Amino acid sequence: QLKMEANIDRIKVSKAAADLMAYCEAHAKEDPLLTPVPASENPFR
Amino acid sequence: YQVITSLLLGTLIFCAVLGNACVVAAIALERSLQNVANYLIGSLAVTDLMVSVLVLPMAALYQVLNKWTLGQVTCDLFIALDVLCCTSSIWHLCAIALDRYWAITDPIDYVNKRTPRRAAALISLTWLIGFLISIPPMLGWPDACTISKDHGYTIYSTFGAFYIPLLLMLVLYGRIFRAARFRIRKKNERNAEAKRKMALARERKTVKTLGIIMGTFILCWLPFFIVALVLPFCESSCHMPTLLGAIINWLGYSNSLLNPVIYAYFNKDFQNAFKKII
Amino acid sequence: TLSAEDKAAVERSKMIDRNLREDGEKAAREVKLLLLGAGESGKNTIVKQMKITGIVETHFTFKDLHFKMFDVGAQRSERKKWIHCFEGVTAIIFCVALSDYDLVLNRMHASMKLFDSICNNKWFTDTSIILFLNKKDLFEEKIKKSPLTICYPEYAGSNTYEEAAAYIQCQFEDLNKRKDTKEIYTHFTCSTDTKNVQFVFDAVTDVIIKNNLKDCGLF
Amino acid sequence: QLKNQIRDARKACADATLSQITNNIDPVGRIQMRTRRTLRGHLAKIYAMHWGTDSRLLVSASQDGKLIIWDSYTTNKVHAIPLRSSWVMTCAYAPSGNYVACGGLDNICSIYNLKTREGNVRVSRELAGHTGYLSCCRFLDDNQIVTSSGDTTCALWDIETGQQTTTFTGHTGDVMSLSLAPDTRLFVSGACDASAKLWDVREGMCRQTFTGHESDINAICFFPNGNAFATGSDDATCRLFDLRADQELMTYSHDNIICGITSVSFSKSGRLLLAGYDDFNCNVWDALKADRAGVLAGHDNRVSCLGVTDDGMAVATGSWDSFLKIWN
Amino acid sequence: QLVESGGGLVQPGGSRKLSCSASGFAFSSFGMHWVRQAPEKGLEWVAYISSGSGTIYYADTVKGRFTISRDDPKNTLFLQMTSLRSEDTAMYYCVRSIYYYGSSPFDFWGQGTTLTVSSSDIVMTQATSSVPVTPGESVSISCRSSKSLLHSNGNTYLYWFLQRPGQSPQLLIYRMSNLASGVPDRFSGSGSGTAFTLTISRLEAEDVGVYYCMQHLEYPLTFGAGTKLE
Ligand SMILES: CC(C)CCC[C@@H](C)[C@H]1CC[C@H]2[C@@H]3CC=C4C[C@@H](O)CC[C@]4(C)[C@H]3CC[C@]12C
Ligand SMILES: CC(C)CCC[C@@H](C)[C@H]1CC[C@H]2[C@@H]3CC=C4C[C@@H](O)CC[C@]4(C)[C@H]3CC[C@]12C
Ligand SMILES: CC(C)CCC[C@@H](C)[C@H]1CC[C@H]2[C@@H]3CC=C4C[C@@H](O)CC[C@]4(C)[C@H]3CC[C@]12C
Ligand SMILES: CC(C)CCC[C@@H](C)[C@H]1CC[C@H]2[C@@H]3CC=C4C[C@@H](O)CC[C@]4(C)[C@H]3CC[C@]12C
Ligand SMILES: CC(C)CCC[C@@H](C)[C@H]1CC[C@H]2[C@@H]3CC=C4C[C@@H](O)CC[C@]4(C)[C@H]3CC[C@]12C
Ligand SMILES: O=C(CCCN1CCN2c3cccc4[nH]cc(c34)C[C@@H]2C1)c1ccc(F)cc1
Ligand SMILES: CCCCCCCCCCCCCCCC(=O)O
Ligand SMILES: CCCCCCCCCCCCCCCC(=O)O
Repeated sequence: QLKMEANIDRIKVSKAAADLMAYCEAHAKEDPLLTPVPASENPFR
Repeated sequence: YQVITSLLLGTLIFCAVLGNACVVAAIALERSLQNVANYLIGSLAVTDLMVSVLVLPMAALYQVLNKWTLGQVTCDLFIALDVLCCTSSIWHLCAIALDRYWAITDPIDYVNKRTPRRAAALISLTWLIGFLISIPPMLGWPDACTISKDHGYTIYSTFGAFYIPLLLMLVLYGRIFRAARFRIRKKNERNAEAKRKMALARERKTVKTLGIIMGTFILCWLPFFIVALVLPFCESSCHMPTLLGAIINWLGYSNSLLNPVIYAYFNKDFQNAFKKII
Repeated sequence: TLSAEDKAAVERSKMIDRNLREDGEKAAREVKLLLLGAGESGKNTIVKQMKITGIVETHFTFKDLHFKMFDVGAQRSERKKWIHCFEGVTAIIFCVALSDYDLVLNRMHASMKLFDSICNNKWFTDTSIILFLNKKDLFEEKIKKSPLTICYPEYAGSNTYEEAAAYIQCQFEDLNKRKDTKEIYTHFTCSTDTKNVQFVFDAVTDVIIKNNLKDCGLF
Repeated sequence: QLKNQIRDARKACADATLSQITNNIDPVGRIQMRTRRTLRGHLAKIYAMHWGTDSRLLVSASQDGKLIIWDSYTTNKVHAIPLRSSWVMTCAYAPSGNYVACGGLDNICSIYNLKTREGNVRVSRELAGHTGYLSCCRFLDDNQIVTSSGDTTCALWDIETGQQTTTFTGHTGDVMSLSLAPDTRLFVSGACDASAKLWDVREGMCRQTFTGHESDINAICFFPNGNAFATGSDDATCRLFDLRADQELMTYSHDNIICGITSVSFSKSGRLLLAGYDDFNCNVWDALKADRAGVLAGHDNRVSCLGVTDDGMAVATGSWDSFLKIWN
Repeated sequence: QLVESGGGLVQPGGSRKLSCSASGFAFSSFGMHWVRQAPEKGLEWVAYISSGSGTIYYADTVKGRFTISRDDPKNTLFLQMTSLRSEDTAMYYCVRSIYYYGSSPFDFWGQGTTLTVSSSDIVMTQATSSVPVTPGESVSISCRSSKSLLHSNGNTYLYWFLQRPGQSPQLLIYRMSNLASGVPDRFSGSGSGTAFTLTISRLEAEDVGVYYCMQHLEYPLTFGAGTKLE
């Protein structure tokens, strides 16, 4: 199985880091846990 | 005189209140302590706390003032509360001893039938006996507050309060001792020597525990009831001083704070819970 | 809860809770026993006498007491990843064959190693162990036919059943490191049916009584 | 010899670690959560729990022989399913909510139908064929499910036929966890051999292997984007791996934390990483800053399972204490 | 399936006991309702008993005169009656119901039995009594309520039922937006506040019947006047 893993087009680590950071930043407003949603619209309050 | 004794009594009352309050809080807060034996222990702690809250301050005020200033109605209320609460506290120890006897001498009942309803029934019976012994004198029986000295009433109350539970506790703990001793007694020489030493250590531990319990109870409650039983039939010639009477009366009250110590603070589970909460 | 169809949901939840509590109150009064031992240790005999592909559960009643026995040797997997699931069992039953000298993987040494590993396990610090030594009849012929020194070169006793069995029992019982915390019950299996169940019941009763005494602060 | 070639290939792509690039990003700050709901009713240790797709219903499995579907809003119990075997180790919720699956020390996986005409939950299929204990299972569709077992192999099962159509092999140790990719085309598993392997569902063959853990891997979860995943092991460290880079980015660990991870999960955006520990406390880690942003200490025995709602409104935690807590 | 029994000729002031037998489903877990239909009028709810007999309700027209009981072991339901009045003549139907998140109450109706005797509530209004229809056309039915059915939790407790000629009512839409299992996709329902509507696309002869609306916001349950399609 080592033969198949050794012939894959690996990418730069820095580019993957930048892509992950960009994805995280884009959905920064989609996390109620990260930014506590006001109690007025929170369904559990 | 007044200041020193008042401070001593206040410190004693504070310690008695705190000891029972901490036990009650630990039983109510932690969840691993919820079991039949701990329910009885918590009931005993509640009874002791009620004693320390409703009874001891008035008794201390009477002792320091040496006279009753709250009126005869308050005297009757205080005497009724004293009798009821002290009888309940005394009978709680007997209930705990009976529960331990059932647990040790009957494992099938322990597994298949032991439920909190047993503890509830025992607690109900203790208060029933307390009410039965405390109600009579206020029902159909001036400068000082004193309990009735009727020949029949005093003997009846003492027998129902101390002697019967004392005998029951003695019998139950003798059976506990016999059962525990029977269970304990039931290059290669090193293992046998270690086994013998461990058996001896366990026997010593059992003896120490039983002696602690029995001696504490006896020294706490025995003298006062002997005094109460003797004086009515011999007060015409008794010359006991006030100091001895006060010491004997306050010895019984001291049982309210030694009971929580022995039953909770000497238990590994209770101290582990206390350490976990803090 | 204010609206309709919500109070009915609350009632359904209350009924579910009642049923769950009723079911739980019944299992709490049942003794759980863990069964261990190699495939050739003779475990099947114990189940056969009691009754007369993963975990196997056996249920039986003896003298008004309910027992549940779980067999874990059916499935071959990493023991340390699932052994903790049995934490809290009343006792552990271990099976060993006295005549287990037929093959070298040495099977007796493997059984001793397994017993040492299970007994000193962290999850079973306070759990007692019941040890069953089976195949005594076959061992009686084996000792005469073959010497016990084959498995224990340091053995110096006579080549007799009474000494060989005692030596094996002493060797097995010496593996535990926490004798002050737990006790080991050893029994030689017999053809008659009643001895095994009676011994198990006696061991369980003794364990329960000793635990109760420890809780009271006497033991 | 190919191992040296793989090492040479991977070492050349690590020009800068994700820690250096993240130095410019501002910290996430402090995150604190409180318990709004306490789900009680279980009487034994709880081992597995899974949020439903609606983000309101969840299913939890306990070793008392019962798995309960909970209404996270009103806390009402919707169904109580009596199991044939009480030794459960995992449970799952179908994406459509029509079926529920569970398994454990038994070498079979049971699937239950919730929309029966009779109104009572009934057994739909029993997926037998494994030899070791079932470890994890996750539904792909109403007719496909992937299961993990202690036999060191994973299999894909067709519920209608009732047999495993494909078998996944290659792990040396027992497989402890399994996670499906967002598109369901790929899935990853963790094993006792301390290595993580990525498997192709369509072709049924391993594409990549990851290593670095010093002990058994207990949990695994994909990053929301699907290009990376995190693992939890007994090392008391969380390691994040990127599929395209085929190399570790960083490890989250602390000197104080003994008795390492038991569960792992990600937030909706993936900024923060939630992991369950044997210290019965859940620690929230910053996926980028690699810092502990909070601690959900609300249990007494151990954190066995936890999960974040697909909506991301709240996170639920399970424990051996037999109670579930929902945090936000 | 559900089968009711106990009908026949009764005299005013007498007593009668209806019985219903259930099989093929977990009767114990389903709540039972009694609904009666007059020979030439609409539906009228009678009584309801929850699962486990923990809750019981009666209508004012029959409160104190009737009694409802369950025998779960036998999957049987009973409805005792006393002091029967002239208006008690109606066809009585047994209805199956269950209440949990996502459930569909009133999803099944029994065949019913005939009873013959000699001699602040929310009001549901249907504007149209009869509507001529032809195959292939799209038809809409309107409904209105005297009180708002939109509860604070967000649920709108509106139910739609279709009673084909000679057949018992069958659930069509529950909570104003959910189609019952087995209902063709053509049926659709929408509304808000106090006004609600039902729409049918590509109507066919199989849709002939009377459509009844119901409200489950609070007791007593009230049915609409009903709209006939032909
Ligand atoms: C006279 C009053 C007001 C002050 C004293 C009250 C309290 C503090 C006293 C009363 C009895 C005392 C305990 C009596 C017996 C023991 C057992 C010994 O092995 C450790 C100390 C310990 C536990 C003592 C500590 C203090 C103690 C609890
Ligand atoms: C008279 C003086 C001493 C005040 C004493 C008040 C006592 C009776 C009060 C104080 C705290 C109370 C307890 C506090 C907590 C609980 C837990 C609840 O689930 C059952 C009741 C129970 C156990 C309460 C019963 C009465 C209680 C023990
Ligand atoms: C899990 C459930 C079943 C355990 C229930 C334990 C019950 C029996 C315990 C818990 C608290 C106890 C009560 C606590 C305090 C009081 C006040 C006292 O003046 C009379 C006794 C009474 C009323 C106790 C009787 C038994 C009691 C009610
Ligand atoms: C009201 C207060 C002052 C009374 C307290 C007195 C206590 C400390 C006395 C009363 C009875 C005594 C015990 C009585 C019997 C034994 C058995 C012996 O083998 C070891 C000592 C031991 C265990 C004694 C230790 C102290 C003891 C517990
Ligand atoms: C070891 C502790 C916790 C319990 C025993 C304490 C007892 C023996 C001591 C503590 C202080 C003592 C009291 C102190 C002062 C007086 C005032 C005097 O005019 C009468 C006796 C009396 C009331 C004493 C009787 C016994 C007494 C109550
Ligand atoms: O008046 C008093 C009360 C004295 C202490 N009480 C006297 C009577 N006794 C009992 C009598 C019959 C049955 C019984 N059961 C249980 C008890 C008891 C305990 C209780 C104790 C007083 C006198 C001087 C002071 F300084 C403070 C109070
Ligand atoms: C002078 C009077 C003193 C009275 C002291 C009473 C102490 C009672 C303590 C009860 C603690 C109960 C804690 C419950 C907490 C919870 O579960 O929410
Ligand atoms: C002043 C003393 C009051 C005592 C009140 C005791 C309240 C006990 C509550 C639990 C009761 C449980 C049922 C017990 C039935 C029985 O065994 O009689």
